[PDB]
Amino acid sequence: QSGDVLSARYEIVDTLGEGAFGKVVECIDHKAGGRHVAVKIVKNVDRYCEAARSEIQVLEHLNTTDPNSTFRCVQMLEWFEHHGHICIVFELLGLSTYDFIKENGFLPFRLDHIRKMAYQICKSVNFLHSNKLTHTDLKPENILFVQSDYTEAYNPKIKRDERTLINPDIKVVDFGSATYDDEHHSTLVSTRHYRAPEVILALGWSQPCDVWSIGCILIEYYLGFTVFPTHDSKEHLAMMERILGPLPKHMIQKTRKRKYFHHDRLDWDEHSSAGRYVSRRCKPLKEFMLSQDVEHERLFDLIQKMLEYDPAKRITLREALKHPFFDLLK
Ligand SMILES: Nc1nccc(-c2c[nH]c3c(Cl)c(Cl)ccc23)n1
Repeated sequence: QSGDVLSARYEIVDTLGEGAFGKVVECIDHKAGGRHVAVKIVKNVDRYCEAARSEIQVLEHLNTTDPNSTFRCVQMLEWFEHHGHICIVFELLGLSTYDFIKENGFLPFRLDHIRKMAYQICKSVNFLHSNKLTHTDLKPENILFVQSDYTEAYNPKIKRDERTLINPDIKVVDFGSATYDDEHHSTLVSTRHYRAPEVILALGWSQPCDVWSIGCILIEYYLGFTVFPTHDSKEHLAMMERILGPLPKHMIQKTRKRKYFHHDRLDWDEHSSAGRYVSRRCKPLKEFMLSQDVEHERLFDLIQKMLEYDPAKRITLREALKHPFFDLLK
């Protein structure tokens, strides 16, 4: 579809992203002096149409409450229909945090940049949480840099070139799954590696599932890889138990996912092949730390609080925003 024109002004010139829903494309705006925008074009299929309409309602709400994007939600500029596809026009951002990492060879982000990003992500999502919303699908692909311009220097530690962002400011995009407190809550939310245990065990969820997702994101920014390299539910839980300890008993008694359990324990053989895989790749959380200095212990203190098993006990983003890890921004 490169070369197509939407609503008589937007010429598609590139693909920015892609998904279940359809695609996001970079367009030239022939009616505003040729400067560039992003456009999400949704598939002409019911479930994606409905999500898109819902996204539009959330964006109108958010953009009216915070017209200047103080809280770092993406700004919708307009929306329209075109060959029965819903099209949402956004301010053009830069690469996703996922793509920047990949482009850098999976080198993790420096801790100073991680502090700034984490702050902005928690500030953004806390704004949602303050307005009776849960995002439900937070992940690095959905956090984008405002500008992804970088400098480059040789790093003798690693013996190769590396890219450092000029400006690490982010925005949160994709409100297609975002859910108000009083609306229907889908059975299964989130992308698997960022999915909270209440979701996996179908106990119901709310704002705390986003906090778990953020915890998972921050680990990835720090390591450059997931700690949950899995595509199977029961295995993902064995990995949790290896990194965080046993699942709380009350969660186990409440769940109807009885296939995952034997007596009141995870039905998991450590000596099986999958057992060896987990034992190889996963280890107690604090063992992933790359240094012992206090900045690192505090990041890890936050992470651990975000990866509390019981959503009732998990840290809230209002509490996260005052965590000591954030003081070097003051
Ligand atoms: N570059 C840019 N600038 C503004 C918005 C977007 C954008 C909004 N939603 C997106 C989704 Cl759901 C994906 Cl998967 C990829 C990009 C976007 N991207």
